[PDB]
Amino acid sequence: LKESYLEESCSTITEGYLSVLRTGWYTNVFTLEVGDVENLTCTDGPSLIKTELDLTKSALRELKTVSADQ
Amino acid sequence: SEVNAIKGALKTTNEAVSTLGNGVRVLATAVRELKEFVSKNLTSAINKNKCDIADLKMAVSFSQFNRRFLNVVRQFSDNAGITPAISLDLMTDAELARAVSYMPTSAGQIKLMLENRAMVRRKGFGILIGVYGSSVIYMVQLPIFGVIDTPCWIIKAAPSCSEKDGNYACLLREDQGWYCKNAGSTVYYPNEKDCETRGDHVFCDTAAGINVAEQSRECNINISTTNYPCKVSTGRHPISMVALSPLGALVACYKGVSCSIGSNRVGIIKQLPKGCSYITNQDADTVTIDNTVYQLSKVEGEQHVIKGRPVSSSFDPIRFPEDQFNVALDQVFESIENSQALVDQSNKILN
Amino acid sequence: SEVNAIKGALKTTNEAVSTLGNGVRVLATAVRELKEFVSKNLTSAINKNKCDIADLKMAVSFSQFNRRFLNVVRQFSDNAGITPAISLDLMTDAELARAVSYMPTSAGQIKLMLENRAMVRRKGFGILIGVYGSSVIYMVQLPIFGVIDTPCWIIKAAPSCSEKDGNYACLLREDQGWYCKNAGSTVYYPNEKDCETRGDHVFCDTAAGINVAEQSRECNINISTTNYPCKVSTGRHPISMVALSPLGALVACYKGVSCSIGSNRVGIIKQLPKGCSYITNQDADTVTIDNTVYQLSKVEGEQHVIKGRPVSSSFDPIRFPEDQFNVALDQVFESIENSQALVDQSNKILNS
Amino acid sequence: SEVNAIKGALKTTNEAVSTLGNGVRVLATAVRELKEFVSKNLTSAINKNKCDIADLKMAVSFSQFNRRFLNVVRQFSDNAGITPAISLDLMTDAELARAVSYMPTSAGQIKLMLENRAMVRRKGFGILIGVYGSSVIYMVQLPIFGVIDTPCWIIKAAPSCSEKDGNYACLLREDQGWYCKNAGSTVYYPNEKDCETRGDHVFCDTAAGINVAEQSRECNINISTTNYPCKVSTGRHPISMVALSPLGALVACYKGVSCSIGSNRVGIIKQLPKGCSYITNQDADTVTIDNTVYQLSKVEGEQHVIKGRPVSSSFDPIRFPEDQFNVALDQVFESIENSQALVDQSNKILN
Amino acid sequence: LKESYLEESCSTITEGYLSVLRTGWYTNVFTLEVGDVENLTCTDGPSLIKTELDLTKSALRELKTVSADQ
Amino acid sequence: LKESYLEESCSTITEGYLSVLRTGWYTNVFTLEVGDVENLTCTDGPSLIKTELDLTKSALRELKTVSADQ
Amino acid sequence: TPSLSASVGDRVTITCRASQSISSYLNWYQQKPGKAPKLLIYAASSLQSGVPSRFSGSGSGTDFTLTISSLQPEDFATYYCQQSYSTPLFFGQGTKLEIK
Amino acid sequence: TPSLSASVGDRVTITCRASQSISSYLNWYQQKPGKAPKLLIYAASSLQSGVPSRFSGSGSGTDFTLTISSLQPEDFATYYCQQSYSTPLFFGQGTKLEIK
Amino acid sequence: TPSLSASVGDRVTITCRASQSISSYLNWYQQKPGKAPKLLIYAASSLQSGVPSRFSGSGSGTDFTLTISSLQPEDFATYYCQQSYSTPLFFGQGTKLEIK
Amino acid sequence: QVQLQESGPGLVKPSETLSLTCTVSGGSISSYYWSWIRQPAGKGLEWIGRIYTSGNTNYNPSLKSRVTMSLDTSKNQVSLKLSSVTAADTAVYYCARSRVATTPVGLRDWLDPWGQGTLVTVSS
Amino acid sequence: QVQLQESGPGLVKPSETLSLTCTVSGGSISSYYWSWIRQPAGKGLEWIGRIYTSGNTNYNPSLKSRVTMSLDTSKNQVSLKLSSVTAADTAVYYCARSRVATTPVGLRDWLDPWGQGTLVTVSS
Amino acid sequence: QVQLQESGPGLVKPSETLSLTCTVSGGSISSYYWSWIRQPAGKGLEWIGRIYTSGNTNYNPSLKSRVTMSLDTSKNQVSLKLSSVTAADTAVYYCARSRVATTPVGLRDWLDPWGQGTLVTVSS
Ligand SMILES: *[C@@H]1O[C@H](CO)[C@@H](O)[C@H](O)[C@H]1NC(C)=O
Ligand SMILES: *[C@@H]1O[C@H](CO)[C@@H](O)[C@H](O)[C@H]1NC(C)=O
Ligand SMILES: *[C@@H]1O[C@H](CO)[C@@H](O)[C@H](O)[C@H]1NC(C)=O
Ligand SMILES: *[C@@H]1O[C@H](CO)[C@@H](O)[C@H](O)[C@H]1NC(C)=O
Ligand SMILES: *[C@@H]1O[C@H](CO)[C@@H](O)[C@H](O)[C@H]1NC(C)=O
Ligand SMILES: *[C@@H]1O[C@H](CO)[C@@H](O)[C@H](O)[C@H]1NC(C)=O
Ligand SMILES: *[C@@H]1O[C@H](CO)[C@@H](O)[C@H](O)[C@H]1NC(C)=O
Ligand SMILES: *[C@@H]1O[C@H](CO)[C@@H](O)[C@H](O)[C@H]1NC(C)=O
Repeated sequence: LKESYLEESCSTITEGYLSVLRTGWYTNVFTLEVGDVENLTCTDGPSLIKTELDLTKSALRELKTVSADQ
Repeated sequence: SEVNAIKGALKTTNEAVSTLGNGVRVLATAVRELKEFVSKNLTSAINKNKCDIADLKMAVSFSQFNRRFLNVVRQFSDNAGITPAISLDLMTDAELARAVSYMPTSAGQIKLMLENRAMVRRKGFGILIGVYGSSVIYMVQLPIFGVIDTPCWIIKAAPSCSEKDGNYACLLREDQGWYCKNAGSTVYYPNEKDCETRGDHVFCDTAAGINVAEQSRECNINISTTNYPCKVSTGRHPISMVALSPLGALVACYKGVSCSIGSNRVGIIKQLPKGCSYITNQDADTVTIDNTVYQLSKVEGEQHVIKGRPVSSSFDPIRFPEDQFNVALDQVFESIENSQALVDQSNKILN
Repeated sequence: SEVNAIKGALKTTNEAVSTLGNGVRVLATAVRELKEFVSKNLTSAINKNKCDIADLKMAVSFSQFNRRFLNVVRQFSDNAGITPAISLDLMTDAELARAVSYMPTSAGQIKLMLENRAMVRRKGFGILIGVYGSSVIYMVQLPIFGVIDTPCWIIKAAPSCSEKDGNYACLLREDQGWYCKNAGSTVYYPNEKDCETRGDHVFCDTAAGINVAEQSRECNINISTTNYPCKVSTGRHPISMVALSPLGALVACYKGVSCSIGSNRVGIIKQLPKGCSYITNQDADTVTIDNTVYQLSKVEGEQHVIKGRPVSSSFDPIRFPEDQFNVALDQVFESIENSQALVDQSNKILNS
Repeated sequence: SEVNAIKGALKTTNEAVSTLGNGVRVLATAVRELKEFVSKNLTSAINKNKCDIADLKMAVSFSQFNRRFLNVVRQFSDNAGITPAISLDLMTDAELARAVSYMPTSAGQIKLMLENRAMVRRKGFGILIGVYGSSVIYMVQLPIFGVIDTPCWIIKAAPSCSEKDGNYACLLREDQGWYCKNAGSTVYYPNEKDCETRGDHVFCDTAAGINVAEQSRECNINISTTNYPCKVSTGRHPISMVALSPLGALVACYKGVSCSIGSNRVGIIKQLPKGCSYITNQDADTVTIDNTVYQLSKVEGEQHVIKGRPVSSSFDPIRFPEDQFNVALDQVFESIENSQALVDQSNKILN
Repeated sequence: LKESYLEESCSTITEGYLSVLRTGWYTNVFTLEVGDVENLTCTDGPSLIKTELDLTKSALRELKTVSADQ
Repeated sequence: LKESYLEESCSTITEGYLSVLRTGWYTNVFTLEVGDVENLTCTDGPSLIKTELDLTKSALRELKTVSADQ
Repeated sequence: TPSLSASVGDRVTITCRASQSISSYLNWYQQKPGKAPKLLIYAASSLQSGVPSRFSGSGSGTDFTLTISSLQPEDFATYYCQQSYSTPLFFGQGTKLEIK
Repeated sequence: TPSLSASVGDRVTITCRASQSISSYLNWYQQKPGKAPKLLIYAASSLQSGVPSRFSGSGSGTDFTLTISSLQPEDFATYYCQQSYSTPLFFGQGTKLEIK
Repeated sequence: TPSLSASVGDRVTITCRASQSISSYLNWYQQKPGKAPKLLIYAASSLQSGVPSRFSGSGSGTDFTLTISSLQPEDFATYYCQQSYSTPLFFGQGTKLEIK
Repeated sequence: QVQLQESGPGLVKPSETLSLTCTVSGGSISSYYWSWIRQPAGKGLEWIGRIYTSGNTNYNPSLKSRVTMSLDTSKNQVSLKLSSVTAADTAVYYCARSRVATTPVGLRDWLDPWGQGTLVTVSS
Repeated sequence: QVQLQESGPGLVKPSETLSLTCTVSGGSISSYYWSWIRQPAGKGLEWIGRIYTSGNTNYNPSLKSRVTMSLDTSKNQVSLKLSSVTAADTAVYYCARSRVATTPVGLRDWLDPWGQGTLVTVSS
Repeated sequence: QVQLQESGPGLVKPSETLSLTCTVSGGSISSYYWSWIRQPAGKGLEWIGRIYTSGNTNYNPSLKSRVTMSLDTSKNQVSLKLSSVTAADTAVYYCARSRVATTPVGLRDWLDPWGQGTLVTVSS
């Protein structure tokens, strides 16, 4: 870079840069899904994976309310 | 005869056989208890432990395998349906490279995009569209850089005050900011943070751009030119400041302020006169105005190297010394048949 | 008188009894060793495994049960005591709906807010206030939208250059931006990004608003009305540019540049005359000036469908064959009982 | 005379002992099968369980020990090589305090920084430099506040309209925003959010600042002073609005509009006249213009106290009935020893 | 939405929008607490749950320094 | 704070604030590394810790593409 | 303050009236001599946890009523009604219960 | 529409020609009477999943060809070629296969 | 460079003096012939890891001292003092240790 | 797998506002693009238009002034509206998915799968 | 559960700057709102003011020009200051919590619990 | 641990430009700071300059107009370029690490470790 001091106007100019200017938008669409999960039936009730699945489903239900679609 | 004292001996012998049978019976009861314990209680405990281990494995593996989906959901929940950039989980590097290769531009633009994929990510963003079943649907919006490698220059100014008869006349340029030339006009960005510099390339934001005539360059040669109305603001009261520059600084000094060029460790290096002075980043380190000290460059400090704690295995397998047990059982198996043969000859004698 | 043979036969029987006793003693020692192994070492190992399993389960259950607290702590740590918006863990949907219901507004405003909860969240924020014991205290700040459903319009402009004998006169409107009509005045937002569009609804920022007279509307009919001083900037040197409009584009072509309407794949559709021209999104797809090509709409590319890998159970229970042990144990018990019955019968028969 | 009876009794006795020996050998086979099952099929399962538990512990401990590194990686991946602030995982509080103590400034500045750590973090940031092997290298950039404790004031305005035969004349000040006193000049910030308020201290942004003459304060005494060109804009058509002040509000009411102050539970408190009236945040709660109702202060709503669910231990250690088995084994040993001794007595008696 | 071309000044106006303007702030206060966690005395030295609890407490102590709680 | 009504100009001024102005940049550099991890060779098939290590390496490889140096 | 005399087991009805309608923005307090007031009823119909069920709240708008079904020797105190409709908070003049 | 007559087991080559070069932006469809069109070839060389292998695509630029190696009685239908190079999407006039 | 002669087991005291006070911004180096300098003392009082304990640093401000308690045949080298107070970094002229 | 189904009035009077609906099941209408194709009796196929996830549209230049398409994510439906129908508008109407994916030659788009279709008759 | 206690001088001379403190234990002063109520001998209760989490205040219009309230989170205290006290200011002073929660009729606020109070006497 | 090595032409003609490279192994060049020191035959050490991870530089005022330093993260190398070399520029050149860390007296920096060095000769 080359910086020049302009005495007449108490200013400087630093030239030597190269532009990158945006001219359009390029869009893609993604669809992410959870892999299928089997039931672990050896335990009746308090299942860790069942709790995780319920947490994910509730999080998805909450996220559905902030989506662009109604 | 001597048969008188053999009936009692036979009775004692068969009573001893009966008591040994009772001992073997209680030994068999103990064996029953041990076998039932090891078959019901320990087996059920192992089955429960196996079930719990499988549950833990399924939870951990769910996290590991769905990491990308979970991260996208987390980011959209955090920012409420929008993502400020294109994160590495919204779009992988191979996906981004393919998308850039598919863009309607030329080879040079495509190559520069594959070089500055970080900047294309930071200039893009993601939009959450909807949720269907157990799926999240979103759109990434990638920028298209169609203009590359044209001259751009940045302008910075400081007040220029001239004193006559004790009355001041200050002139300051309002052209400050980025100027990069384009086709048909030059784009002007008044704010210094409207354009982002990476290496030697400067990435400018189109929303903040202002199109001006290419004749705006004449302001950097003669402000009083009649070809272009250079925008300057006039004043009457002096102003003292330091305008930092990409490779230096402009310092203004007027009326009652004491300003000097100095360092950080040893102190003052030189006292500055009145007016504008241009100081290079290599000339000194700090600028002082009255009691205010301004740095010229970043003050490089400490360097830290932190490593996390180690993680070690705790596998301690089990082993049983079955050799002694096998030897004892073989001795039992031989002795039982030896006794069986002895009683066989005992009852064969009687004939 | 062959009594001597039976006098040694019983001695051999006694020796066999002693040998059987020694064998059963060795068997008892082996059984004792096996029982001491299984009762001590195996039970200790399985108890240790149980303790480690309980520790792992507590860690994961702690994460699962405190998810919300952990998430809010993580966000406040990431942003240093602030959050850029009201996240789903800062405030649930039911709490947000209740808070909107309790706001001091009217039914229409409350209904619109309940429809645009997303804009409510993105225009709100939360701040961290303190930590007490094992607790975090924070305040969410929700926006109250008291004004709804008034006309809004957006203005875009391009240079208007006229040539006379090589002397140009370019005019550019400076009224560009958003306008929303309010009570007593109109609010003007010079930047496009000041107001955000969702459907037909425009959510504007209060900090960026500038109140202007209702008579600013006349700038859209006669730009040179004496009723209102419309703000325009004059020039002398030509400027060529394309100003993107929400449903089209404005293209200005002057002096030595070549502007033309194109449609990507095929290419040139028509050359464009010198001056101002308006092109809609349905007319073409790109605008080319010299060597620069500007898109009119978003270029819709690929669509991806990625599914995560499956997770499966690995539960393989172990079953003990109790029947084959039980039959043998019943066999040994019945043999012992038969032996006792036989020795009792021998004692009974020995006497006359 | 009963030698035949003796022979028969001996034959039945040896048949009984043979049956007992056969039972003993069957029990020996059963215990052999039990031992082999326990030693192979159960030890293999317990070793597999141990290996799986070790894997789970290693994964969890990895997550726990490398937490800072993983959080830094996550944040840089989310924001694509940048971090909007200095998070608590980029730099700990002790490191932040040491770095503040090492800055080239004075004791008062250092003390204020250690008091306002949060603003230090929120005005700093961190950038990603590179990746080498299994390491992440990044730079954290801290702000140096060298000017502290000078007067600052904020100015807000509303249209001031006067009527003459129905022809209006409105004036509005354009000096709105933040001001802070500095050496050589005063810094002016046109936007309110350019400076952030914490307690009585205002943290201003260098990029947004505009250096202006110290004589700008005379606009707060007489706008029509010839000693300074105060920035005012004239108008002709009336404008009605409410400008929110830090401790009140400015409301302008003109022409065909109806403004009045009130509350949120009860209606009209007072009807306001035509022009500007200044209302403090203690006088009322809301301002109504026509049908538009503006709040004066934050409407403090509900307060929530939510506690997470408890976490409990599920440890149920297993135990064996050792005493009964030991008693049975001792009884077995004593019975077999007694049988051997008494059969020895019988053998000795048979002479 | 209806967009008009204004030929007299090379501009366009796009009408058909509906305003949503903020007029106040509505605040709520939340207090989130960690649920009860029990001893696990069977372990030896570094329990995983105790390590998690210490990590959470240290994170809370660091978070206390960035609060508005002067 | 003290706020005055400037009745002559329909404005107000709120005095009583104290400045904190930035004058320089202070920089540190950090190097975070992953602690040592061993084999657990007793597992048949993929292991959870090895999967976590592979995920960490993949995340590091992707993060390398957004670093300041190419 | 206005007083009331009643016997053990008697039904007592205390009535206080607001200047204007305040819906269900009303509270009841029970203060014993030498102590601090203890909340009894909030929102004019909700019984505070820990209060015996013999105390009841009723009314909406302008007329509100505190009723005690089966009087006890511990019930003798002073009772105030406070409106939560709008600040400033205002407390009733108080009705002192005295034994017969 | 232009028709073609062929026997069972015969080789048939359907040809359609674009106005200008369209690289490999071409598709083939098979429509049976009373039904909906079913994609057979996409990108002028890719065989759609579920299609018997005896159908083949070939060509680039302007000349494209659909070939069936061994005719079966279920192959009798109408075939159209559509270009995906640019909008509006255009479908070929159709070649109706008839039995001999 | 100034030289010093000493015997095995003798106490050697090397002294160098700064132009101005530099507090504890001073280092000591030991360079052997044909090799590269090896840091011995940093911050004028800190012994670099790996250095034998017989070397000691002392002084603050303007006067600094390097001392060796029990000389060894490997100790014979050239020693320089460098100030880290400010740039440019300056190295001492060097004191060459020679054997007697 | 995704399957489609179209329903409509079947008989429309001249100069009316013909409306049709395609109901998507097995997937979401926001995951892909959608198209309408009509085929007159004894004639060929005519492409009508396409709609994207964002709601943008491109119409056949012979029907752009009379055709409106929309997405309704609540019911998972794609709507088509043809105004001022005449006798020349009688045909069988199809809805189909526009699949855009990578190919050994680049980015290519086709129509798969299709709907069973429904007949619309215009008469007085 | 949250409990409160009051501490103060007890005897204040006329025209002084009476100061009182309420100390909160069992909770945090940022989690709720707080109030001051004074009750003269033989008279009724008078509400003085309320303070919020954010530090905002609303005072009784009969005491707004002489009452200042504040929060101090380091010691978990609520402060009250009444300046220019006369003999008419003698009373028993209580601190209490302002509870704002959801009720079957909407948002309602009450005062619970209360402090034991403390007597302040003004005399020469 | 970190190790350094130097490589260069060895013989440079007058008025040409010297080019030397220091190759870092065992660590990354972004984790620390780096410097060059040259020592003429029979003379003392002269500090040339230092470079930071940000790419900023500080040069000896006796060699600032002729010395350029740079970092290359791809090959883990530190470059030095000395233009217009004369006979006075003949010396042995070393590369070393600049370590900045906390000491019992504050922030101090030293040079450790060093490279073995390489001889550069200038002759016609
Ligand atoms: C699987 O999950 C739930 C919860 O464990 C179980 O009750 C249900 O029967 C299963 N559902 C299906 C569709 O298999
Ligand atoms: C073994 O299991 C049985 C099943 O009924 C149970 O009652 C018993 O308590 C268990 N024994 C021990 C020692 O745990
Ligand atoms: C700048 O332009 C003015 C106006 O044409 C002219 O008078 C003046 O001499 C010029 N200055 C220089 C230094 O050329
Ligand atoms: C079994 O446990 C004992 C202590 O009861 C211990 O000394 C021994 O090493 C263990 N044996 C095996 C084979 O694990
Ligand atoms: C616009 O207003 C000006 C000023 O009143 C007037 O001269 C001009 O004729 C107007 N334009 C039209 C088209 O009426
Ligand atoms: C026990 O293990 C053997 C291999 O040693 C296996 O073949 C057998 O099936 C297992 N038996 C039972 C009952 O699980
Ligand atoms: C304000 O200043 C002007 C100009 O000096 C003066 O005429 C005017 O009287 C001043 N106003 C007041 C109120 O003093
Ligand atoms: C771990 O073991 C595997 C084979 O099981 C081996 O390839 C690898 O090198 C070992 N780990 C390391 C870090 O070398």
